[PDB]
Amino acid sequence: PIELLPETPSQTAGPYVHIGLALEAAGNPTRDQEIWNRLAKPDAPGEHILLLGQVYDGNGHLVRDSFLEVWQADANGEYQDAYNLENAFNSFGRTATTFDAGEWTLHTVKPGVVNNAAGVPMAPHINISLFARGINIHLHTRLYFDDEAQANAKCPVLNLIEQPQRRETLIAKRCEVDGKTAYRFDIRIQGEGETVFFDF
Amino acid sequence: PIELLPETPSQTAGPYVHIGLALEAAGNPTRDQEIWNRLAKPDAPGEHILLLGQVYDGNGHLVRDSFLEVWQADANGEYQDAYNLENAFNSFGRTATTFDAGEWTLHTVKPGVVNNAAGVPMAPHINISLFARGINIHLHTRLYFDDEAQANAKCPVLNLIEQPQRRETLIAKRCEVDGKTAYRFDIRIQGEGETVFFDF
Amino acid sequence: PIELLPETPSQTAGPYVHIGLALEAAGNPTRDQEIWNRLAKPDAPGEHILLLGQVYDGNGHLVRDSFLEVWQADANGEYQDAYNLENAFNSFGRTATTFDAGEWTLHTVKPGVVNNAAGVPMAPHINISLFARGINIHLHTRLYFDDEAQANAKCPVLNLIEQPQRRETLIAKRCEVDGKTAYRFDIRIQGEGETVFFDF
Amino acid sequence: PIELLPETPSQTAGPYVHIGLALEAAGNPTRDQEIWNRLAKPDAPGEHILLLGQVYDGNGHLVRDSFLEVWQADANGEYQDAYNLENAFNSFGRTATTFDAGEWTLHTVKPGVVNNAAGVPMAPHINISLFARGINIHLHTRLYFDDEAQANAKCPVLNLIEQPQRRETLIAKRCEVDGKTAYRFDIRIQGEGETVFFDF
Amino acid sequence: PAQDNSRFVIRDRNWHPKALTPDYKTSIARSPRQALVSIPQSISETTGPNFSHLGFGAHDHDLLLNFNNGGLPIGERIIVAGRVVDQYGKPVPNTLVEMWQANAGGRYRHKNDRYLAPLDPNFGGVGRCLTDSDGYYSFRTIKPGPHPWRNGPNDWRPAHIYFGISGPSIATKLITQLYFEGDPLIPMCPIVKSIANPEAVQQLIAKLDMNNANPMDCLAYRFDIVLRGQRKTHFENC
Amino acid sequence: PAQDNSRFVIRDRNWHPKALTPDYKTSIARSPRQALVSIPQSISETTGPNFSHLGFGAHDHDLLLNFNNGGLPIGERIIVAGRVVDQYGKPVPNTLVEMWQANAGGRYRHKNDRYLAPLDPNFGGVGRCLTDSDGYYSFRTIKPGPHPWRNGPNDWRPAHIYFGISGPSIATKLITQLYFEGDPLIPMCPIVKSIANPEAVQQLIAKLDMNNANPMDCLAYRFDIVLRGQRKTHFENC
Amino acid sequence: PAQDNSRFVIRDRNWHPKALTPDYKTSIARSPRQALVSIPQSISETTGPNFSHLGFGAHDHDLLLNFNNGGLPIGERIIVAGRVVDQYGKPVPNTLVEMWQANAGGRYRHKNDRYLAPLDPNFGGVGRCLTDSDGYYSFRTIKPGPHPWRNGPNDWRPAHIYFGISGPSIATKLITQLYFEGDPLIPMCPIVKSIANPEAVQQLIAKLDMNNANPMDCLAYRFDIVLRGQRKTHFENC
Ligand SMILES: O=C(O)Cc1ccc(O)c(O)c1
Ligand SMILES: O=C(O)Cc1ccc(O)c(O)c1
Ligand SMILES: O=C(O)Cc1ccc(O)c(O)c1
Ligand SMILES: [Cl-]
Ligand SMILES: [Cl-]
Ligand SMILES: [Fe+3]
Ligand SMILES: [Fe+3]
Ligand SMILES: [Fe+3]
Ligand SMILES: [Fe+3]
Repeated sequence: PIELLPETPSQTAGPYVHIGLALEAAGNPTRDQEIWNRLAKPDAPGEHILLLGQVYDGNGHLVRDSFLEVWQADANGEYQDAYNLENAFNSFGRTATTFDAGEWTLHTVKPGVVNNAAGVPMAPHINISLFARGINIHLHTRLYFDDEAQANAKCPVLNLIEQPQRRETLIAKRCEVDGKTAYRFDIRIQGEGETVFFDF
Repeated sequence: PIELLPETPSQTAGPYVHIGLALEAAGNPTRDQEIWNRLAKPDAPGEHILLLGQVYDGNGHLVRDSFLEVWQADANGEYQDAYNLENAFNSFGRTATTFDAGEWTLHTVKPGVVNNAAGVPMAPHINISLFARGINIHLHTRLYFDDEAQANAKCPVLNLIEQPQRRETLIAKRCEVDGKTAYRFDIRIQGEGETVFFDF
Repeated sequence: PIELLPETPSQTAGPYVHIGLALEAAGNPTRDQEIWNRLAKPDAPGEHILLLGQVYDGNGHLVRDSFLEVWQADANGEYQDAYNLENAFNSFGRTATTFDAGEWTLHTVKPGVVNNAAGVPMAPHINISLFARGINIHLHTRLYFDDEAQANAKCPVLNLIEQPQRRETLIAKRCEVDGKTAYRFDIRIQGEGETVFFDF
Repeated sequence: PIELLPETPSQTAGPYVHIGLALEAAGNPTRDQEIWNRLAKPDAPGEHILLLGQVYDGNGHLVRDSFLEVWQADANGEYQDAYNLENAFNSFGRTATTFDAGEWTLHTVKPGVVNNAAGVPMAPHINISLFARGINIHLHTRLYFDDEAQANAKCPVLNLIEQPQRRETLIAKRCEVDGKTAYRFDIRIQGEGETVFFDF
Repeated sequence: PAQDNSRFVIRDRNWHPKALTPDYKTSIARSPRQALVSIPQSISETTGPNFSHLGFGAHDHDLLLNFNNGGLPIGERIIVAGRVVDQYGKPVPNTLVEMWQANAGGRYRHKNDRYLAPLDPNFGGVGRCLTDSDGYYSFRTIKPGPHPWRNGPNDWRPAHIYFGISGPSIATKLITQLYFEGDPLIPMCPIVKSIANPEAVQQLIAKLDMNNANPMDCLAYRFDIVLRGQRKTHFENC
Repeated sequence: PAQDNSRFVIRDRNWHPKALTPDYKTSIARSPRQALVSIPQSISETTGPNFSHLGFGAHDHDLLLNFNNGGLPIGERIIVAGRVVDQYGKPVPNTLVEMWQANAGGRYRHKNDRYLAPLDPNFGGVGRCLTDSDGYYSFRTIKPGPHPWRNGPNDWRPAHIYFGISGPSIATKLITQLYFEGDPLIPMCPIVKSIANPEAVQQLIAKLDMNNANPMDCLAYRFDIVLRGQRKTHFENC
Repeated sequence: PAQDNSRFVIRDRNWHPKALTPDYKTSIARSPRQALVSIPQSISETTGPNFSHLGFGAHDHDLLLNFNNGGLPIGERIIVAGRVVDQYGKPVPNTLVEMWQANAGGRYRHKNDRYLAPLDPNFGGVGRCLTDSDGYYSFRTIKPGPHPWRNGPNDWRPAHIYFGISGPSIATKLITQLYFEGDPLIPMCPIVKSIANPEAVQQLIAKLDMNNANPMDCLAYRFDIVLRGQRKTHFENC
């Protein structure tokens, strides 16, 4: 059969991933421009939301050295690929878990609906890639919203998960943090309540 | 790189280990001198204690054919390698689980403090090696004592166990048995509450 | 390690190099445009000079079939790569030794100063490449000028020649020839007074 | 035939040999005890002599980074192998050429006569091993004395040199340096007047 | 905004390291036990950030100068250079390449690294660059030292530099580690050996590149990166 | 008392059998699922009992006479001898070697063995010896027979003798099984095959040793044992 | 005083590098053009200094501590250890072993080295030791970096450490260079290649020695040295 050049193989990002990709977290000075966890400036259109979460291993212990990358549509359901710290909104961001508490945060807007390749609307989602010590190739997941039940029920991606119980692992929980709209999205890498991870 | 002679590979001690190493348990006559579970004669200095425990497999069932070797300091925190049945104290002993109840016992004294190689004091501990049918290479563990909580908290070996919850698996529980101080140390080879095992 | 395509290997230019590169010298008719030994027309700016020399082998005998290529800056210390017979000055030229007397000549201007890559000024020089029967790969040298002694003393290229006595082999001697400034630059391929040859 | 383990092959001592073997010369602090160029304390028996010399390459240029080791009998013709800085005499020493002048010096006594393995007396000599950048395996020679003409003429080692002219290269020249007895021993590694080097 | 116009060749997850590779001990509890769920590519997966207008500092790619505290760092001066292409051999221009590493002694400038080898006051350990219009990148740095780590009782990472590459979509994004030609620690490392196929391991070994060295100055290593092949959509929804 | 002045070469746990070797069915539930925790060697690990003054009976090493109930045991009379050395090739003198086995028919003298082949009234199946000043040990015994067992539906252990060796510390202590040259059961046994590397398996196969036989009396097998290499500490705490 | 009681196996001067090796440019003018003159061994050649009573400082073999100016040197912590034997395999005890090297960046602490890589304020680059009664030596140091040099236009020495060994006589005295396992610069170096026989080059390559490493601390390399075989005189002058 036809064989292409093989892809460069993945390796773990390691425990010191912050040196390279989360400079403040390593305890190091930052450069003039850094790619970080504030996707939306205050005057970006859409519903402004705080996202937060913890990451658990198979023994139910916090993964305190997690590194996360996120990709989401703007409030109008459009992906903005021209990354610029001047923009009121960027579709891409990065975050990491605190070493003490194990919590990551993101400041963004709720993404609008995007259609799949067949033209079927997907429920509002944030694409997440998870990297860490002990993770040899990053894990892909999606964060959906518990206040989008009707859309979630119809999502052609959610519906590819064979067991209904597992779909629940991708639904973030709406709450309030200091009077502001928030969602919690915990990830369980392994075992009871294991988060669905995707291949594509 | 430099390659030495390879070590002889381990194999399971098998279900009839008792034939060779626990003669009575096998159902067989003993020789005049046997290495067994009484490390201390009544005259040995230090606090005389009974140790006992059960061993569980990954399904929570008793491992009724366990064989254990132990190595511990005397009450001064000194290892006594000159093994002699005439000695009031020996640092080494052997025990096995009953086929009926599955309980092993040891009669010894509480060991004194020993420093690690860097000069940092280790909490009082008994080194244990566990052999049985189904165990291809013996499992190493340590028995620490729950009446040493302050010392255990600073032990540089316990502190190498990354998760605090796992350190609890090595702490034997003090009780009284027929008016004598005793500690129970149960070992869980696999699963919920799995005992920490070491490599060195 | 990374291995590139190998370079085409050199071979001697042979005793009949003139057939291809010095047509007159071969005894043959010339084409309308030839690359030869007059780098400067009378109108070229700078100090007009005659260069001449003989080439000796290891037994002290004339190399009567030498072919030389030269490359030098103009009087401003700028290299002029746009070769054109219409130009008042060209940075490149060719010459050959007479089969009878064994002398080559060049008509040019004294080059200006050129800095090395580190910004340090090099003394005025002519780059020379020498080809002949018996020379398997051409020999690189530089012609410097004895009326530039103070500049020569500080040249970072001459100063890479570890022995001061060897630097003298690269210094052409100023004379007058038919009322015009001339310099003699003799080359000794081998033995006593062997000319410094470069690799770069 | 019988083949033994091969000897570890030699390599050049390099231009920075002084770092390791001539600490002051490198421009570095010395240790408490160093092996250096004073073989004899003032009160050692025998005729006290200064030795000095320069080392030349094949182009007649000074070898300014030479390192020399010497081995000689005491005045009574006995080799003293128990090296100790307390001793009034040591049979072994080290020296090196100055980077500016290219001169090495030694302070010693004139060695007494030593017999070869056949019982034949050898003329007074100092054994010398020469190391340097560009010397892949050290060169062995001997320094004999011009005021020992009768002994030199009869030396069974000198007489193994087939040409009389070459024997002269090993004879040091008696002089006076500040009213004190001295000998000059120059070494020519290559070419005219090339010093005899030994294999043994 | 970005659009769905391409498809990316499916990953070979037997070429990449698997999730559960127990000799690398931390992988045991940090690997999923359920199968990944395969989903079709949509605009969510086939688009990604372009960093053309991220503002890079003058020395962002030069670790000899980007942590200057009064001198040069100690250690083997090297250029690390290479090309980013996709599996069809097409160059990947204007893509973000990030790298980080320990110093010459294997010590990382991170609060969590307590290895006893000292920090270097003039070494930070982070670089970033955008590939040029032909897919090439280059960094200047010092060769990192091996690093012991608490895996087995005497485990040592080979000298390595971490690389992150964005590529044209979140589907192409990759983090990997570069190793150095000939390092005798490579065959022994449980992180290297998370990769089951020895030919895949070879893809992570940077080759000494004398052709790219600066004489009397710095050596050079070459590390080419291959991202997932990108093709146009064809015969979809018909 | 004992002192911490030595270090022992780290075990290769891919040379040894792994814990989880599912074809050996009892290993499935009796293998840890969490990684072992590496700890540095201290005096607790680098010391161990010396049995120089354990009192041995006259026949402790002689299984033809140590269960004498009126006659000799039935079966193939053999000496089993060899040397205990460490990985540096250094002999291990005055070390305890214990061995046990089934009889000629594969029946063990243990209350839990119900195999139908009979016990031998003059065979017990246990020996022990201290190595001499040069590391050598010697037993006289009967060659054990293969033993069926409830693993797969028709599994049979090759003839084997269990060995336990103390060595200089609890870090060197080992239990293993000796097998016999040419036994066609060896490649089929899931306990043998718990060892992944076939070269490691070869290290457990005792070789027929005619040079050590007693003519007209007993054959001999040779089984050398290699314990972890022991070295002095160097450059610690500085 | 010393006496003539032994003979030393003649050197193989096709095993050692020859004097004239023109790719190593400085050898051209510093090699004799006349043949060496062979002489028989006498007491002059078969004796040599013994350094048993040279006074060594506490840190003479420890380059991590023997140039202490307020910290540890930067770079890869290693032990360099090995045995000195003669060609008959006999150990060479109580012999002087001296070594020197550049720092982690290939910079030598010598007034004549102007390479632009910085000096390390806590690294000197010199060690010495006497072999023990069994012929073993050991040093602790940092792995030296490659060094460019003005030979060809882009020539770089592999990482190397200079060694000088006295041995029992001036006839055995040797200076050589140690190289490191796998270094891709080794095949390219005109100084290495002064040695014509590739098997001889292999003798100078120190092997990674995980067995001798200090976990969480320092790696180790092994470099054994073989000096000329020493035998008794026999049937001389008869
Ligand atoms: O977990 C640890 O001990 C730290 C560690 C290990 C391996 C690495 O490659 C690394 O960067 C850090
Ligand atoms: O499976 C059991 O419990 C019986 C058994 C099997 C294999 C052996 O080697 C052995 O001695 C005993
Ligand atoms: O001659 C030079 O440029 C210096 C130099 C070259 C090679 C070496 O190994 C060395 O230590 C020093
Ligand atoms: Cl191209
Ligand atoms: Cl030996
Ligand atoms: Fe790392
Ligand atoms: Fe058995
Ligand atoms: Fe021709
Ligand atoms: Fe060098």
